[PDB]
Amino acid sequence: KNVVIYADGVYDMLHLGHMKQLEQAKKLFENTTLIVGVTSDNETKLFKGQVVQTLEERTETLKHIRWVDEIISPCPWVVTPEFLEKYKIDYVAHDDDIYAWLKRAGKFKATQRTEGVSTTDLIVRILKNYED
Amino acid sequence: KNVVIYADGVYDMLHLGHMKQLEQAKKLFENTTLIVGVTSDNETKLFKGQVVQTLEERTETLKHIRWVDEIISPCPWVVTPEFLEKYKIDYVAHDDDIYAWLKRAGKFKATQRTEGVSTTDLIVRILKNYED
Repeated sequence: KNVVIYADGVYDMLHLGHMKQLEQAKKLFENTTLIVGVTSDNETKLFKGQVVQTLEERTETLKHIRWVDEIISPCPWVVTPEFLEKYKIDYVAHDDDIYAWLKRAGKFKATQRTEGVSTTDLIVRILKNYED
Repeated sequence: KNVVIYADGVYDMLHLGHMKQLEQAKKLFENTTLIVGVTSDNETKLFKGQVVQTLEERTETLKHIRWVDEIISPCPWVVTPEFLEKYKIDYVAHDDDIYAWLKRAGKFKATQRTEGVSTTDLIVRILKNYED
């Protein structure tokens, strides 16, 4: 009855938006194991952009999140069919191309982001108290 | 066999230091219920200092932390003996006066902070990439 969900990301400077996302994947089914993949420093900087925390910092934080059952850190950047078989992964969970092959196979479950709850956005708020 | 631990705080802009603290209180004994008290906006601003997030924002985040069993939000600012009886609290967990009465009663368990892992400190890091 148990379903293995896989969600990867940079998880840089984790915030309420990341957590609602992980909650969502976790509760995709009654009985799940959530595996989270944490992208590597060099690959994030190389393909995405600057990263603020190290793999170790981003990985030690995830460990405290209720919804997170297992962590793969670092995780590969691109998900392959072998990766799925190797880890017995039933669904990949991600926001919504590079995921078409997963949707063709019935193996893609979309999750949604939540605008606003971002760390960055809070520095702003700290700053209004000294608006010119 | 189960022990009720109570830890309160502002929990403003939650970081790895808050989480290791909550982990610590939670694992004070084999069988615990961790109750967390989240201080109110006006009382924090009034006694401590500026707070960045609202009670609601600080409270919705705690809800995603593995170690957190129950939340009292808002919680009173000063812990009283009645509060303990009302909630059947066995130990108050806090870093290390206003807690002497608790230590006299065997009811105070100290927890430690972790310097460095602070949000603030990370804005700094983001800023070195543009050092003059």
